[PDB]
Amino acid sequence: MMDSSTFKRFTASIENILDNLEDMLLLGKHQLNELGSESAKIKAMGIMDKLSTDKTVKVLNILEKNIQDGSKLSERLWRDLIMERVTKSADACLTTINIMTSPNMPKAVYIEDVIERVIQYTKFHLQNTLYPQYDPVYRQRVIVMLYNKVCDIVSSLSELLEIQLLTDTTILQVSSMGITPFFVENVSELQLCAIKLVTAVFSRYEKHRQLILEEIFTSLARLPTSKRSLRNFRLPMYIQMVTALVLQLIQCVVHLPDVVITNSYETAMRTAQNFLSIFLKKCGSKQGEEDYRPLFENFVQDLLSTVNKPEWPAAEL
Amino acid sequence: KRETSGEKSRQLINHDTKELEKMTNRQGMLLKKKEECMKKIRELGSLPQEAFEKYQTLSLKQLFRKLEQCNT
Repeated sequence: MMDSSTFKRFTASIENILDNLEDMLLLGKHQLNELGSESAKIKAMGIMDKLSTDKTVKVLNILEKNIQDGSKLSERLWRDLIMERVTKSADACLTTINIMTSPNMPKAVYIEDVIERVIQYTKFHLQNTLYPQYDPVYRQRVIVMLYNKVCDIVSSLSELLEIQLLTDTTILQVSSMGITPFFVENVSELQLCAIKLVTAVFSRYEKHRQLILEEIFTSLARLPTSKRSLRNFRLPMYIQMVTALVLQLIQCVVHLPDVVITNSYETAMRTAQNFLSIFLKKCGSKQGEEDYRPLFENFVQDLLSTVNKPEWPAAEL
Repeated sequence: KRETSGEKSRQLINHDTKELEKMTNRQGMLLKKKEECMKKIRELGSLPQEAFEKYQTLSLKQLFRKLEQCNT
């Protein structure tokens, strides 16, 4: 459809009545929930031919909304608490959908302050809430739906970061979260989304290879080491998650445009050999109070377990 | 300018018409170099802040001095 202006005017009416009643301080749950629900696909082609400064003022308004629970630091007040986080999580969903919506996205219809704000919202509220009660070591459907919103928002965050360059003062902490959940238990689909994020940040920028490998080697001891659900990646033949993470780092860097192919490919083997050399030298000696050996054995059986499948190469390398 | 050149060529002898056509070809090449300009911003992926509208100066000469000093 070239226009399909049959609910484009429906949504456009929604934002113009909203900014009329607010601009001339909260907009409530249900309206913004249905706004995100329709924003899933209706504007995914129809966002074009819309008034730019209205987009700026609405993202400023929802920015000021997400300011309130940005680092919120939080029997009956808990209902207010849960509805506050669900409201701002839906607001986060509207932000991360609204920015990515067009296949071609005009410059400065966004400011990095709101993306920073949704990032820090994600940081604090995720580490405060979802890890402790899905992993007792760090220690009703509202948690589940919040979880699903987290998954969707981080997936959209990944594809949005692949779309356009961001500043390093965003890159450091988005890589931090992209690696963070890989040492708790019931987060597998979050780990797939984190794989998507690290594809975006890793293939997009060549300057953080050292960074990523150092935070990889830092907290390896936090691995669950449990017989239950250790291998949960279908290819029977389920495999462990961080092995496939390593594999997709290996195959992720190509930088496809002459000799660029050759130098980038030898750069790939060099990055891999630095990774495995540092990992091996950390593993080999017996350190105090712990070991990195069992990591190395389970890692390598998974490596040769995925030795020959046409969509997992370089295990031979 | 192209419109006016075409009009002048149509009313008219030949040397002025071919000069008008060659200068419109130079206009077309100037259009060609003014085509990469909204892509060259696009691959930069620059990050805008709230102070975008306050820096409202159309001189384009002190702007270059500002970019030079920020680079320095």
